[PDB]
Order: sequence, then C-alpha cells, then structure tokens
Amino acid sequence: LGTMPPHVFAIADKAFRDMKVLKLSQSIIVSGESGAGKTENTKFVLRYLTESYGTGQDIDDRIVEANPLLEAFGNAKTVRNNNSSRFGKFVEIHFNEKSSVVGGFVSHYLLEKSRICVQGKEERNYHIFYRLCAGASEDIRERLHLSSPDNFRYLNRGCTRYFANKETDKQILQNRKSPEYLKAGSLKDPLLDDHGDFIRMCTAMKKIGLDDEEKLDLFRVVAGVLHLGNIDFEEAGSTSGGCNLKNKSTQALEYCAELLGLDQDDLRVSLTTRVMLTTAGGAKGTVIKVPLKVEQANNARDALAKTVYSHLFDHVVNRVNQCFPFETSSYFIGVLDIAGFEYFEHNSFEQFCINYCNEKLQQFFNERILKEEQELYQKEGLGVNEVHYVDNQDCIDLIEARLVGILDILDEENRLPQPSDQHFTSAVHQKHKDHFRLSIPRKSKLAIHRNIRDDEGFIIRHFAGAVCYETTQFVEKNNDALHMSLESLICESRDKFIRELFESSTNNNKDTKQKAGKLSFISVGNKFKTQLNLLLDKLRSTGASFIRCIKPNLKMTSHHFEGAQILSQLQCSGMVSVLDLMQGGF
Amino acid sequence: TTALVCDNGSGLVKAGFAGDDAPRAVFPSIVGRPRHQGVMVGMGQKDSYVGDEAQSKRGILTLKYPIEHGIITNWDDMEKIWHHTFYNELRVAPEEHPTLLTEAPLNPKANREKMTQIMFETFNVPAMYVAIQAVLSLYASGRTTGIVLDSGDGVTHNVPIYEGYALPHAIMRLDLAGRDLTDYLMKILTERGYSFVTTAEREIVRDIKEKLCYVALDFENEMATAASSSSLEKSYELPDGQVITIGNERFRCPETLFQPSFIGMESAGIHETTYNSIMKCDIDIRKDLYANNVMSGGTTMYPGIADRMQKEITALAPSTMKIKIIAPPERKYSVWIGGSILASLSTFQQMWITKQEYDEAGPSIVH
Amino acid sequence: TTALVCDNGSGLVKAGFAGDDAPRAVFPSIVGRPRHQGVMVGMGQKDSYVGDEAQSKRGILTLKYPIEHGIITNWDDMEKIWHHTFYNELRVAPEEHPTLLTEAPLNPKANREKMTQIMFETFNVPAMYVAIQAVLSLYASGRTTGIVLDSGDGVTHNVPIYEGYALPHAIMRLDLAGRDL
Ligand SMILES: Nc1ncnc2c1ncn2[C@@H]1O[C@H](COP(=O)(O)OP(=O)(O)O)[C@@H](O)[C@H]1O
Ligand SMILES: [Mg+2]
Ligand SMILES: [Mg+2]
Repeated sequence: LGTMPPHVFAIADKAFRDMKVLKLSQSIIVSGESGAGKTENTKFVLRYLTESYGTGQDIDDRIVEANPLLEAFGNAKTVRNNNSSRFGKFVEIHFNEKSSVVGGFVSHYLLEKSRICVQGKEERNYHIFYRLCAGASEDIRERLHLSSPDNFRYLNRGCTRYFANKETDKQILQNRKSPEYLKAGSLKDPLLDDHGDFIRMCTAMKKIGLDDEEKLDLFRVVAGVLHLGNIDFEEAGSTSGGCNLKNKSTQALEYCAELLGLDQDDLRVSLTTRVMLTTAGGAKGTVIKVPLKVEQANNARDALAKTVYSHLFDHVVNRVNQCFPFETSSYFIGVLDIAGFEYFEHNSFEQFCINYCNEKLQQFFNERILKEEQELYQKEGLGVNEVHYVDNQDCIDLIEARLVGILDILDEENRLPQPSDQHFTSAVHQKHKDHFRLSIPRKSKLAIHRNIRDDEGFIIRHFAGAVCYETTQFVEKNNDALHMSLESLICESRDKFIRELFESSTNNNKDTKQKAGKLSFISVGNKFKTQLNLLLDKLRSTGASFIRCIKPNLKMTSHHFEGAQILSQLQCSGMVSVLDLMQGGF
Repeated sequence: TTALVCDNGSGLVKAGFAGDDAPRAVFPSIVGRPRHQGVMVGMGQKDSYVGDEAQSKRGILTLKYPIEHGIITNWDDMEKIWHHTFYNELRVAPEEHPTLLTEAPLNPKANREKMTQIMFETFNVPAMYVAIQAVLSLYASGRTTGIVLDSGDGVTHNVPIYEGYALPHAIMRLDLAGRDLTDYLMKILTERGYSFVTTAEREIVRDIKEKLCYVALDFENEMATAASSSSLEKSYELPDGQVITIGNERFRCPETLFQPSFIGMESAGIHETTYNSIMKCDIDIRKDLYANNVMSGGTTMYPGIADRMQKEITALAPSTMKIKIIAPPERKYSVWIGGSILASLSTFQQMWITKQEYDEAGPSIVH
Repeated sequence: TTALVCDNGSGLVKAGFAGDDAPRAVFPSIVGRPRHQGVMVGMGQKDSYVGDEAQSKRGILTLKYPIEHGIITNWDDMEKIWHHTFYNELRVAPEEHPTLLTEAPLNPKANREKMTQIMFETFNVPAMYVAIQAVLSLYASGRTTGIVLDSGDGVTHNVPIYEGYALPHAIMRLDLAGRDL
C-alpha cells in the first residue's frame, strides 16, 4: 500500500499476501475485449510469482511455449480482430499448506465445437487445420490424404486463405492453394504466419513430450476429422428405410476408415441406423436396427466429428498437464482467460453463450467487487453507508431459467418431431411475457434491425447493450446427439492411439439393467450451463483479483490512441455503473 | 416424477417409463385359471396365473385374453393385469408416476370413462392421459402428415392426419386383423391332418403366425408357382415333437388381408379401404397424403407386405402421383416409442388430466 | 423519406415503394381460420394465416377474401393484411413512409374515411393520399384523355377523363367482374 506505482506486478504481489493473511486461494480473472494482451500479460504474472514468492516450478518454459500450441487448437479469425480465442482456458497453479509450488493444471471451458461444422463467411475454422494443409510436406500430405481447403465439407464455408508473409507465400507449393487463394492470395498479418506457426507448434510438441512419430498419429486424427466430414448422405428404401451414402463418398469413406482405423461396413450401418434391442424388455430378444433420417445422418456425422475434437483437445491438455503435475495441495492460484461481450453485426448461438457468460460474470462482479469492498469501507474505521448496485438477475433467469427460460424452449424444440427455428422463435415470444430484457426486431428503432423479420431473430437487452440474435440454424446448432452404436466404435477403435484418446471419468463400466439408455440428446446449451455453473461454484468459493485490458486501437498499432475505439471497449465491459456505487460519501 | 407409458395392446401389453429407450416390460397379457385337478396338493397354487407364467403353464389353464375386439372381458381381470404388471415386474410406486394408457380411435364409450375412473380410484395415480394408438405412431414416424395403420390383434384402424390436424370424415375401422388371421390360420391348418382345439393350443398357432407364414408376389401368379411344391412346402417342427409341412396355406393365411371373402365379410381389403379413405379426404389435400402412407403395429410384420400393398395401391391411385409406403423396422414398438416422445415433451405434460380435475368431474367430460 | 405505393387490390393486393420498377409484394389477399381439430403436439400454429402462407395451407383453413364487392369485410382482417405485409414482407418502418392507398369512384363512404383514419391512428403514418385505381392508369398509359377500365375481383369501373378533367355525367360502375366470373 502506497509504495507501488500502478503496474501488473503490483496486482500479483497483492494476490499472494492474501494467501498468507486470511489463507484462502486466489483466482486471477483477466477481463477485457479480445486480442488485448490478456494471455501475454498473464505469462508475466506466472514469471513474477515464481521469483518474488514461490520457490519455482519444475521448469517455467513449457507453460509459455505450449500456450500458442493450444491456441492453434482454439484460436480462429473473428470480425473484431484476427487473432481471437474460441475457448476459455482456466489455468490452476497449485501450491500446498506451507505455500511451496507443487505444479500446474490447464483446462478449457466453452469450446466452440459448432465452428468445426460451420465457418460463416469471413471467419476461419480452427487454426490447426490451416497449419496442417499449409505446412505439411508432399511425402506427408499425400499419405494423410490431404488437399486444398475447397475439397473439405468443413472448409467450403468461411475463409480458406492462409495467414502468410510475402516470403512464406511463394514457399508454399501451388497444389496447396484453393480458388480463393488463387483469387485473392494469403491473409496479411505481421505476427500470424501459418507455416511459421506450424514449426513453432511442432517444436513445442517435442517440448511437452511427444515423439515425432506420435505427432503423426495426432495428424491422422485431425485429417480423419476432415475426411469424416466429406461423407455426403442421401435417401433410401423401397418401403422406406432412412438413409444411404452418395457414390462419390465411397473413396472418401475408405480414406476415413484408413485414418481412424474403424471398419467401413460397420460405420456405414451406424451412420445410417438407430440400433436398439428387445433383449432388455423381455426374457429373450434380438437387436434390431432402425434407419435414421438424412439430416440426422449428417447431424450425427457432425456430432461424431465434434466428439473426436473434444477428446483430442482433452488428451493434448492431459499430455501438457503431465509435463508439470502437482503434488500435495491446499493453496492455489487460478488464472482465467476468456473474452468479454464479443458481439458482431451478425450474431448467433455462440455469441449468446458469450453474452450469457458475461451476465453471470457481471452478477459476480456486483457481489465480489462492489458488495465486499464497500462492506470493508463500512467497517475499516470510516463506517461508510451503502449505495445499491443496479441488478440484472432477472436477465439471467430469462436465459437459463428452468422450464420458462430460453434454453428450456430451445432444448424442447430438438426433441419435437420436425424441429423449426421459426417455431422456436415464435415460441420464445409466446412464452415470454414481453418484459424489458427481451423484444422482437420490429420493436427496435435501429435501421440494422429493420431488415430482420419478427420470426427470424430476437433482441435481448443485456447490461452492456442490446444485442440482436438471428435464429437461422439455431436449433441445428444445439443438437449433438451421439448414437449408441457409434460409441461402441469410435471409443473402441481398433487403433490403440485412437482408443487411448478416451479414459476415466469419460470411460466407465456398464452391465445389463443399469437401468436406462441415457444421455440420448445430451444438449449443447445444458452442456455449457452444467460446466459454467460448475466453474461458478469454483469462483464463488475462491478469492479473486481483477485486471482489465483495453486495446488503444483495433489494428494493434504502436503510438496511436483513438477516442472512439477505446471508448467502446470501456462502454461494453461494465465501467460507468460500477464507478457510481464506489463514489458514495467519500 | 417421470410419467409411465403403458400401451394397452391385445398382444403384448407394453410398459416402460417416458423415454429414451426400449419398453421395460412386454408380456403375453393372458389370464388363466387352472382347469385341471392338481392331485399333488401342495397346495399354494395361484387362482389366476397372469402372463408370462400363463405361457409357461400352457395346457393346465384356460387362457382368456383381457380385451376382445377392444372391449374388456371384465374389469376384474383387466385390473389384475395392471396390478400384476406394476407390482411384480416394474416395481413402480403408484403415487409417484403420472400414467398414460392407450385406446382405439372408434372404440365404444364408456370404456375410456370407466377405465380412467377405475385407474384413478384403484391405483390412485396423480394424473392420467389416454392417447389413441394411431396418433402415437405419427410421433414415432416423425412425419407431419399421413394415413396411419395401427394393426394389432384383434382390431386394425386407418386414421388420416394432415399437418397436423385430424380429418373426422375419413376414419376407417376394419375388424379384419389380427385375431381373425389367427383363427383363419387355425382353420387352414386342420387341412394338414393336425388340430389345435384348446385355448392353450391356439398359442402354438400364434408361434406359427410369427415365424412361418409368407405373402404372395401376386395372388394369381403365386397360385401358379404353387403347382411346383419344393419352394412352397417348408417343414416346421413344433414343441410336441411333431413336424408339419404346410404348402398353399403358407401364403394363403396373409393373403386374407386382401379381399376378405375367406372371412366372409362384405367389406373390401386394406388395398381398397385405403383408396376409399383417401378419396374421402378433401380435394386439395390428397396430393400430399400420397407418399405419407404409414404402416405400424406387429401384425404388419409379415414379409411380403408392404411391397405387395404398395404395388396394389399404386395401380388404383392416380397416375404420375408418387405413392411411397412407409414401413420401417421396430413397428411392434412404434406405438410405445411414440408414447415416450409425447409424455417427455413439455408443454403437453400439462394436457394430462390431473387429480384436481378428476375429483371435480369424476367419470364426466373426458374429451 | 421515400413514399410507399400500396394498392388495395380487389384480387391481389400489390405493394412496393415509389420509383422506379415493379411491386415488391404480390400475394392472393386471403385471411384463413383453421377448420378442423388439431390433434398434434403442435402448438404454435396461427389462428389466422394471411397470404402467401394461407395459400400454402389449402383445405385445412376456411379462406375469407378481405375485400368483397369493393367494400372491406370488417377492419379486423383488413388491418391484419396491412400489419402482415408491412412487417414481414416490405419490412418498412412506421413513420418513414408517406403512404398511398387506392379506392373505387362509386364505392360508398364511410369506407375511405374510417380506413384513412384507422390507418393514421394504428400505424402513425406521416402523410397519406387515397387515389382511385382508374386515375392511376392515366399515368401508366401516358395519355391525357380516354375511358379507363379498373377491373378486379369483384368490381369493375368505367371512368372517362378529358385533358385532364373528370366527367360527372358519364361515370359507370358494373358489378360484372371478376368474382362473379
Ligand atoms: N414377425 C411377425 N409376423 C407376423 N405377425 C406378427 C409378427 N410378430 C408379431 N406378430 C403379430 O402381431 C401381434 C402384435 O401386434 P401389436 O403391435 O402388439 O398390436 P397391439 O399393439 O395393438 O397389441 C401379435 O398378435 C402377433 O400375432
Ligand atoms: Mg392397437
Ligand atoms: Mg380495382
């Protein structure tokens, strides 16, 4: 107090003495818009704690080096800035009762799985697929059955351009360039280079534990997700079956069964059928097969592709967690890195999950930054009287509320026969009582909301502003239903590496009459609500400290301060109301 | 909390909680008193053996199916089916589950009134709803339009539903399938020198109704190929050790479903009752009833239907028009997986009759 | 800013902004209530579908044309035409458009006042004018004299105009076409 001029390391010294005073674990929460230095200033904090207080970790360097590695897996390109993270990582650096540093643990929350399937128009997919089709050699790309992006179903939407420097561009062979690359070349950035970042990815792979042959089995999983997506389905049955495959998807199904290691015939009668049995319902029975619809074959292929990327990302972080494992514990310092209110001009389902997480973080900030601090001004000698905060708990119990909330109408649409995005949009305003937090696009005076018809989207007024969400493919995005015949095939793959992507608690023993067949539909919107309220119990149960990083301009240029661009990041992050409760009588 | 879908078949009463997987209990529904003198005198023997114990005890009981053409044999045996099923199979608590029972589209009142009232007073369920078996097969089928065929022993039905309203003036009930297919199979099996006169012995016929029967390519031409006997005659072995080799009758029994002159009723076969129900629907809508022709139940499980049914209807239905028949696997449990989809969906959980509503109205105002 | 030309068709209501090319909305005009029992789980279906969606639901609704014998049926269905068209077809803003409505020369009052008045109070219109459909065909033909035929389902009319005066002693209205055809 009073001997530290404002700096990031004046915050890191303060959230280590509360471990020694009141002896409660402290979570560093870095807020701010995307691409603002919340990951780079975090690496400075991890170097400060292991010098000034903590007696070091195993090795510093791996945590720093492997962070851009996991940003190949999680970063994409958004409208706001080129390098944006599509995952909310949560670092857990553990200590013990004495306060010795015992090791770390890196996880992930809010993984944008939807991005794998649909890439918009000016967005990318994940940044690892553009580093694999750009950086992989010609005695490597023919072996993994790779080609330019226009050949893959999961890369025929969005941007197919590579981020590559002028010298780099000519050093990537012409066969790896798409029609958009022929039309308008590489994407230009001074720090993002896809072929350079493939070298700084694979060098960092051998720094966390991987063998160079073991990186090739990781490349077979990424290429197997690309050659799974290419299966194109069709209709079937003289007296009605449900689904078949297309003729050109026979060569694509063989290269997919060659990369994954699961058989083609056993996958062709699993992407097309719903296997069920009559043995359970009686004393004897049989196991029949009931064909799925054509859209449910494509949505099951997409759920199977999102299931493999889910466990590959969790298997990679377990390899990294194994390169600095913890020991005995009690104190710990967490470091959150997630994007605040990243809304655009076309908003969908994933921007509503970001804004829903922001309404919970702002309700957290009203009871951890304003309530506790002004209780301490009201007890530490001065005795200061209360100033009340401006509540938003009613907006949260519109989004996630049981039976009358928005996800409780979205998840009820997918279980219905013939789901519709227009029927779900009209059911949201039919169930809603028309209160100020939500209204139809026709009730907004803005010109940008004029073009949206009342059954094609809805406007939620959030604490940081009013955001309109289009309902095109909203119901489709919430489906992720993994069929039981596909679970006893991708988990139980013939190839050992693929099989070892799965382990406890995900894998577990089962026996007859357990007593039902769950989780069926699963639900994306309640997958994120289950892991968000589970991370909320870890934020409300632990201490915290708040650092907010504001960009000086949106081009990332030195010595340039813009009074319109800096102001919008102060107005879309909770500033004015929090600096009105704090003023009070002193 | 979770509701219970219980389908009142005549088979094959089906029971399982609301979704997301196969019925928990399926059983042959029969009650049988012991019709012999059991001179061993333990004693300890049940007054009524229910199914399945009454399908082990064939020949020492006199089997009585609970419903006879959709009407109860008496509610003393019906209630006993239910009680036996709920308590010593499922092991469900009556106060814990809202229930769902099923009926037939044109079934005579007051069989749904008296039922709803007795199940509320006897088992004391906190809510109840009764769905017709055809409507539940729409939800299982997953289409928004079409004519639904619920064909079970002993009553079949033909209900047209359009996007997703019901047409009152085109609903057809045929009493042709399925107990008359059992009796006709029993009537043409005497021709091969063996007989099955008792209640228990009718079950042996029921097992041959499942496995051995086939359906013609076209009747007149299957009758032609019938003069060649090798492919026609297949030899089954029966649980009493006897081998029966049946020929013409192998395709003759399912063929009954077209032109029921064999049964002697004046009404036409499923072929023509389908056409006459389609041309009793409104002129504009008929175009999209074609290609949403959906079969269901267990008595539609003979091999040559529905592609016989398809080829015959397509000849009588308008030219150019596409007649696609819908007969997926699972149809014996279609109704039940339908019911599961219904009772799991909000908001229509709140279209069940609740205990407060029942207490006020009693056996009045069902619909 | 820009004015909006909405022709209160007898048929066949037509709508599109002023200048240059063709209308942006053509639809049969019908409002239709559901004429059968709704067995489905459902249950968001409209109690009143307007066109074009009420022509995608033939045989399961009871179609009611909103303008009969050139007179509005009731302003309940007529307003619903307007509201449906403006909001989910044209996508127009309430106070941004000066509007133009159409009429027939011998059509009884108070049908044009009550329309004009209700439309000003309901949609909050900044400026309005109501032209007879025959007068609009003068501009379309590009002549300054002649006898004009606005013939729609179910009222035709016959107005002679002379450079560029109207003749009160020669205006004829026939209930001869087109719903009677
Ligand atoms: N493979 C089969 N071939 C022909 N008939 C069958 C077959 N399996 C079952 N059945 C008949 O179907 C009936 C069961 O039909 P079901 O769908 O249970 O009707 P409900 O549901 O109305 O009771 C049985 O009586 C049996 O005779
Ligand atoms: Mg039935
Ligand atoms: Mg006219």
